[PDB]
Amino acid sequence: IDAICSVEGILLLILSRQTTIPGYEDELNKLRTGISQPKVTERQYRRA
Amino acid sequence: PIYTSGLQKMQSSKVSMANVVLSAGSDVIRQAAIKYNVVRTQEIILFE
Repeated sequence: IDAICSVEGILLLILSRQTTIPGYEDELNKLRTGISQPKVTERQYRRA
Repeated sequence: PIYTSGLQKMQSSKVSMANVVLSAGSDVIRQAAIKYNVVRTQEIILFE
């Protein structure tokens, strides 16, 4: 169950712009500059 | 066609024979042609 929880978490990290981590907060604005929120939806979420 | 100096050859209601006629030449029916170039600026979807 920890494995599935960690999977869901890490996936939650690269989507859903409304969450950061206590620190860098900028290389996230380097990473997630490829997803182009909000064109992302289910079909895409499940593929991820 | 007007007269020599009379009013007009369509007022006297009297027929005339020898008035003057325009003529064209061999080929005055050349159809016309135009062309356009199209290129669009902003696509519909976009952005990495």
